[PDB]
Amino acid sequence: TFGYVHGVSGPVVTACDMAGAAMYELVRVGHSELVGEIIRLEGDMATIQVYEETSGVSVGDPVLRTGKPLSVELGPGIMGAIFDGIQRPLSDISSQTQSIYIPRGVNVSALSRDIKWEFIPSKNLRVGSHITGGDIYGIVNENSLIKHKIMLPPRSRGSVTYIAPPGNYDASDVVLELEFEGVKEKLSMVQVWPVRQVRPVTEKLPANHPLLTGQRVLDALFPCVQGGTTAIPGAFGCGKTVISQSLSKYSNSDVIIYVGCGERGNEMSEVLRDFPELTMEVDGKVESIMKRTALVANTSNMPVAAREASIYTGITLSEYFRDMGYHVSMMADSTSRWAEALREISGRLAEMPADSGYPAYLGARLASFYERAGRVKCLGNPEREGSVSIVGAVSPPGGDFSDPVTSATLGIVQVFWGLDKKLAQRKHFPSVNWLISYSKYMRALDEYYDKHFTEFVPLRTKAKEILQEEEDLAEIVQLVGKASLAETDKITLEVAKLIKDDFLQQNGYTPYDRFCPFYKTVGMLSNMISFYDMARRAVETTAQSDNKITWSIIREHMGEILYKLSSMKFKDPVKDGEAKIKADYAQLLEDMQNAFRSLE
Amino acid sequence: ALVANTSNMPVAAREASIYTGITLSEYFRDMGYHVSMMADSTSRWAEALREISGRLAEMPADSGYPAYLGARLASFYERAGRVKCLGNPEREGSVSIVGAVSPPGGDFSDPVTSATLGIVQVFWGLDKKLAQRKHFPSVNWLISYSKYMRALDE
Amino acid sequence: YLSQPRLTYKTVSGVNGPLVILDHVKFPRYAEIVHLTLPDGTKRSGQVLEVSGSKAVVQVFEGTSGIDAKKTSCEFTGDILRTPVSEDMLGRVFNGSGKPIDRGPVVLAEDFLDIMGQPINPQCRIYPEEMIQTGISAIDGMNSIARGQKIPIFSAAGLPHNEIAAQICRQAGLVKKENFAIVFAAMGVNMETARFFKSDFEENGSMDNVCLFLNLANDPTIERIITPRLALTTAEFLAYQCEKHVLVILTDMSSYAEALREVSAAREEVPGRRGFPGYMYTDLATIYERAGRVEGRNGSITQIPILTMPNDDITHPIPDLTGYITEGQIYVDRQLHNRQIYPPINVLPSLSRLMKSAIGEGMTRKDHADVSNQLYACYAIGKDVQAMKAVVGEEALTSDDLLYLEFLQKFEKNFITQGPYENRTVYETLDIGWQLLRIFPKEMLKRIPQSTLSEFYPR
Amino acid sequence: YLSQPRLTYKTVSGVNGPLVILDHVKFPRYAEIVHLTLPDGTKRSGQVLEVSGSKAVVQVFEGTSGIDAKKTSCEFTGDILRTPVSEDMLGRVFNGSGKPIDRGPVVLAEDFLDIMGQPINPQCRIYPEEMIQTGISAIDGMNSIARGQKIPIFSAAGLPHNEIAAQICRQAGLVKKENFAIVFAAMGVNMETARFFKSDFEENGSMDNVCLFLNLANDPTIERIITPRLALTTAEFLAYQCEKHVLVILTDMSSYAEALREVSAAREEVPGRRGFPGYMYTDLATIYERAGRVEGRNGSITQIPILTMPNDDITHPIPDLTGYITEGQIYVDRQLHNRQIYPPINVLPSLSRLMKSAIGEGMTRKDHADVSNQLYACYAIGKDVQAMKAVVGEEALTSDDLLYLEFLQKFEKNFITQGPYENRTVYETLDIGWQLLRIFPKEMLKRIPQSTLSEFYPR
Amino acid sequence: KDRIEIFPSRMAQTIMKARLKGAQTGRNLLKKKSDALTLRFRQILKK
Amino acid sequence: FYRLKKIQEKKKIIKEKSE
Ligand SMILES: Nc1ncnc2c1ncn2[C@@H]1O[C@H](COP(=O)(O)OP(=O)(O)O)[C@@H](O)[C@H]1O
Repeated sequence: TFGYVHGVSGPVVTACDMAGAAMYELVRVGHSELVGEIIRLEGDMATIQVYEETSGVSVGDPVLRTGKPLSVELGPGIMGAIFDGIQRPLSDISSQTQSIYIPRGVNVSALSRDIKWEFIPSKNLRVGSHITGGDIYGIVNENSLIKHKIMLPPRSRGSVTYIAPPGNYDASDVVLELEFEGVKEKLSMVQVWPVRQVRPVTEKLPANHPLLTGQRVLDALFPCVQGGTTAIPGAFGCGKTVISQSLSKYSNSDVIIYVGCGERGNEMSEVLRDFPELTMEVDGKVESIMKRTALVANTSNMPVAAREASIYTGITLSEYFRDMGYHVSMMADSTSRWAEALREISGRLAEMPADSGYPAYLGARLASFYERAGRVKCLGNPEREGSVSIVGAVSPPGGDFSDPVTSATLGIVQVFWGLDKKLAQRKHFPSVNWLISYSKYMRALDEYYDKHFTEFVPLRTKAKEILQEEEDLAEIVQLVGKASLAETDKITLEVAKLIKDDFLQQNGYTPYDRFCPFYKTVGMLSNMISFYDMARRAVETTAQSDNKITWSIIREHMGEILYKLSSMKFKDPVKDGEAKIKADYAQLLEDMQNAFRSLE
Repeated sequence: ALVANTSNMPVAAREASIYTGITLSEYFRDMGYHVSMMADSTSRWAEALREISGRLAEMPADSGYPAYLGARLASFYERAGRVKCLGNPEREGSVSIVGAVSPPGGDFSDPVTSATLGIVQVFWGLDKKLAQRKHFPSVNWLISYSKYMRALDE
Repeated sequence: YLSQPRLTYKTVSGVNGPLVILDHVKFPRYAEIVHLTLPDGTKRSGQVLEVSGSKAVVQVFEGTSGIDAKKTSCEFTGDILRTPVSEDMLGRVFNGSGKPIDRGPVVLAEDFLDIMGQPINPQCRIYPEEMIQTGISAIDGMNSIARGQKIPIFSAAGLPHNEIAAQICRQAGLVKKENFAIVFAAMGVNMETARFFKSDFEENGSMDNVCLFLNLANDPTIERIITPRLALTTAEFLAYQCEKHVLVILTDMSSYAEALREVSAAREEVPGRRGFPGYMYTDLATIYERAGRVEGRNGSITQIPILTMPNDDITHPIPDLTGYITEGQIYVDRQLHNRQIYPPINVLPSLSRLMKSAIGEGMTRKDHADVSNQLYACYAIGKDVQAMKAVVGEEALTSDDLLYLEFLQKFEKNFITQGPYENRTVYETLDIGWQLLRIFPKEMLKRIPQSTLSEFYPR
Repeated sequence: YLSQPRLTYKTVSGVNGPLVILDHVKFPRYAEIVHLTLPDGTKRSGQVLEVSGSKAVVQVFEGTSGIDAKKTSCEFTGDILRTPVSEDMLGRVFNGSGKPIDRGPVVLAEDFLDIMGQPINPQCRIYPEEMIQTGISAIDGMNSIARGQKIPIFSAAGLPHNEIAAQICRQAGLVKKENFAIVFAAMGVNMETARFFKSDFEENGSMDNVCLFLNLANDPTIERIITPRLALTTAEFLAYQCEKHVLVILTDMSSYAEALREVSAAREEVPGRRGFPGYMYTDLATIYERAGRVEGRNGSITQIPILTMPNDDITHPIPDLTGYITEGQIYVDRQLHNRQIYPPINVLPSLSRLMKSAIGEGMTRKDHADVSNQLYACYAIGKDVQAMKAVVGEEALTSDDLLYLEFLQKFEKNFITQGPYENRTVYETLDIGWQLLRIFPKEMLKRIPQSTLSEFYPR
Repeated sequence: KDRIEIFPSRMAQTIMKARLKGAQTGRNLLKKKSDALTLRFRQILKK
Repeated sequence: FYRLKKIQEKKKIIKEKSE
């Protein structure tokens, strides 16, 4: 049942006497029993990808062959916990080793077997009932926010022979007994699923509901949807991690899976410190955010091979909750670090590289990863509906959107949130380019917007036209010097600045811009566009008369309106609620209309 | 008498097509006839050489082409000219060759364009901007040349 | 009838990525097929890429995960993947390997065809002539498509190339003075697009004549290497044996080219540009050229393949080699898309080789050829004027340059811009063409003979 | 401990570049250290970077010049490069190999730590929430430094980045209105640079709290990629076992990158950009991430990985990959230096990723964040105005533009310019900020809420 | 913005070199136009 | 260059195995 190590080249270990070993089986390499996964088979020798540092491994060390493939433990005890790249809980390691360093070769259960869970059966099943994969036969109250549905694993079915009555059970007990054809199966609360296999769904559905983001831009102009996939290929300093953290803190998703794959270690600590201090009212009661989130840490200075396991572990967790009828919005803050791991392993493997040193199969891995997102009808008799969204960062070198990872990613993701380093240098955050970005879900959400708002869509269109016209002018104004500009163009240029400085950028570390409820975004946009139309009309109706209302006349006459419009961001929705903000915005609209009547 | 070979034919025949054509050309050249041989593309021939060079796992040169690409093109292009034929009748024939280099662009760094230019005496370059303006025939008139001026002056 | 029992081997030498290497094989046949039975009972298939002595390299279509080097059983079929084909494959949806995904039965083998293709004698090939009236002014006016042509649509990621292809499919027809069967090969297509086309075919009532081959982005990436060969093999049966006219759509030759690259790298072949196999040209030619008409038949195959262009360029080896093989392109641009123009087709880098012969008196309109050339030149000039204006300003242009700038703006707004649910005829398209040409005084329309101008221009 | 005798080999198989390949080795261990003696008695060391069967590949630190094939004698220590560490290393000067060069004795170890280290468990890592007062307005105001933060100075050859680092060493305190142990890794530098820092540390009267590691331009290039690990390993001992606050400064990290690139080429590893290894990021993270506070212990490590930008290219892989790992950068440039501005710190392309938490109510002054953000807006706009005015002329500017030129001119000479020994407090820096902001009317200070302007602006 | 955003190629390299030569010629020809106007301006201002 | 170098090395390795 053992092989022996033949050689080590770093993250790749070669082993012999493993004739019966299959690809993508787990092995235990070395006397510390390091976790690895078989990549290649050459006769009776196996090529092993090791997810822990291989320093100190000797030729001749035993290698245990484990029949089970790389898999994830799924059950109660995930939410609120932080995992490493292969689902070993860091709070359980630190509570047992008393160390500050993560030891190598740690064998810790993914989900604690000491906790006595509060379990209630569905009350609809009886002995002799026919149960199929995905069926829910009880609920565990992990906390007050997420009800953890106990599902029959996929590829399992049969008649119910015993169902645990309501009571206190841990993850080592038997909750459901079912039989198929003589063979009997005993299930606990925890199921195991290969991390590289896609969990099956009844039907993949179109995404027709916004994924609310606590941002003005990245929502009004470039919407994301529940179940959609987006990329943020920002250069360093562009603030893409902040966009990801903002979405995690303030969104309309039920579960957030945050994957820190190659991320700075300080970022994962920032989440663990800050999140417990955030609030989200449930039913009149204040509750912490961490009860509805989970996160995976595989930091930059951790084993590079683990970066692949981290990405797949995260999405596998996301699917698990998707199957229970929750809307999941996972975000992996790197992507490029995963592709980087693939390059480093491919090198050690001496594989023939493709574009810029990356493996030829880079596109294959990204395509199969992102396609696991989407709004679905779940398997299981209870007819659940869920989704997984993926918001993945990319780190192109130099900010040049030409690398195989950014290029391949853009061919996969349907929403493009491109960031511009030159906007970040000016602290124009979020640093969204708004010229190269796009969203292919605009048409999908047009029905939603008309149903609930109506006014939003024509405002979205006018805002895009103003920004595009400003760019079209800026190209030539740089060369002319603002000498040949018509009065109608000067208004466009200045309103476009108004939009850029006051609408598209916001300071996410303030009490007022940390979250921007949608009604506020469309409210303040309506006023800015209304100004555009009234100011443009004022000159169009007077340019040919005996006095033309040029910018300098409206600017001096309405200077208080332009300042008030810029102040509209400083509304603090937590201190001043919806009623005051709408009344305030209505007052600015009245002030503008009255000033125009006195002007024209 | 034409020789027909399409892009979906085997790479070996794609390479041999040029050799078959010129063989027929020389055959009639030796009859005292004036032969004019038109090529559709020599970039497709060079492409065949690149494909085979790869399959044979031999060391490539620029842009994946074999380092001997120039030798193959010179071998083809130098099989032409007005000649005095073998045989008692003292007859004299000729072969003219009109090559055809499909332009990935106006950059003559293209290995095939460059190797051709070093061999051919007349180059009738077709300007992209004149083609865009639908000025036909589209000839640059500035980058083209013909080295037969003094020969034809008589 | 090959009534000879098949050999099954456990003599697996090793597995490396998508490749399985077998040894001790008796008289290996090149491009043979091997059925693999994994230790857990999973069945998969693969095709031999090379043989040498007692060794063979097998390309595994569904994937190699789970294969060991001790128990996996390898059954050699003794033949080349000849695929079952039937005239009643229309109204069916198959996966990337030609198996039912629509809850229907396995296709009944009316006959078998070698998916590698049987070369057609150029002497019997019939030159295409009849124009297809696609409804899209950018195509029917300038870059018209003949029946039997090979005109792929180039695009970059994010552009509406799926909408244009879908529009062509439901609006396809001939210029009149009965319809097409669709063979749709999806290679690396995401689920959102897959349902886009499937739903559009159903809503328009086309499914009676549509056969889908779906290899989705989440399906195996080796399988899609044969997917396009299975699609065209069916098209060839329907067009050349069942006297149907078939329009073949290939959703992305780029994901196909990537699949070839993965295999080429796996066998440590010497690459050419950007890591792709030096033989990419041949692998594409053997698919693209499965088109056109043949003597003695009434059917035809028209191909309109789609190619995503990495990095928005058009020198990438994939579109570069395709351009050398196919008879022009559409080339969907991005600058037109950003301006909310649909279809965002850029007429300048896009040509149709058969256009010069599929138009004119007896096929469309006497002036078709003259209108196309003049409009093209006018657009090209307008772009050069726009390039100058961006530097010298609108105050540094002469009267003629302004005429081209006015043309440029009205050309894209009135001619190119159409909408996805409106079709215009070739005659309606030319009438619009004339409306744009009549912006200029006749003296500037230097690519239209005086006789043509006097007949149409003053109308 | 290791009680078994170590084995000595004369079985060198061959030598290829910097790598000595041994055969017939008993149970080779990966990443174990080998000591080798040359025929002339010279002693050198190296590390096993690969094992296979009875073979092992040893990378020799000093070099492979003079290595024999028959007389070379090698012994395997049986462990990884674990190095002796003790508290009393402060005040000692070491070379890049860990040996003393100050004529003192070898290290009398309190323990032996693995030079490779261990990653700190992110669950016990505590987010930095303390500010260091650098005394430099260009930093303390607009790009604050936290205790435990990673902030390199991006510089260029010839710029006074060594003076800035030296200045920081003396006048770096706290804003809680403190003696840092400094570990200075002088690698890839000339004698005069190393002597500059050593002399400054003595001049500051702090040498008893400074540990130096020197690896000069004339020293082996392979030792240059362990020197940072030796410095940080000592820092970890002091910070996490003895609860001493440590400041670790790594000199031009570009000499590390070049030493690494040489090794990558020698081992034929997969390149990324500019010939550097595709794993350069992972290797840098191993060095950089040895920083920050740990919950439950009163120590900290703060890093300043100063690096030279080749050809001032901010996108060069070295500053690029560093920029992705560290919490921002200070960044100096030539445009300020060429005008005799010191420190020549350019705030626009700079950032501090922890600033948002280390400033404000309870930390410095509640208006801190607001002043910084508006100064960034005004500074960047002033640069934009110069970019315009260079073409259009002063006469083309209006009063709204001249204000930013006045701000920009006063900003650089009042806020950035200080001098090598000008130590300003954080409170004085903000007051200066306001003096520059008061150049503009309230309505133009659009990054600052009226809840702040009304209190601070009138003064 | 910072670059013309033409994908790296030998064709692009050739185009940029031709474009640069054109820009340099335009700079020199317009500079000569300015110098001629400046002399006359100084000629006419002197008058 | 990188790919060509590895191709030349792989060819050398294949040749040695055949001897
Ligand atoms: N949306 C934002 N709102 C406010 N500040 C931001 C925002 N995005 C970035 N920043 C600031 O800029 C810094 C850079 O953001 P970060 O996410 O660290 O960059 P990266 O793109 O490298 O992940 C942040 O630490 C913060 O100080």
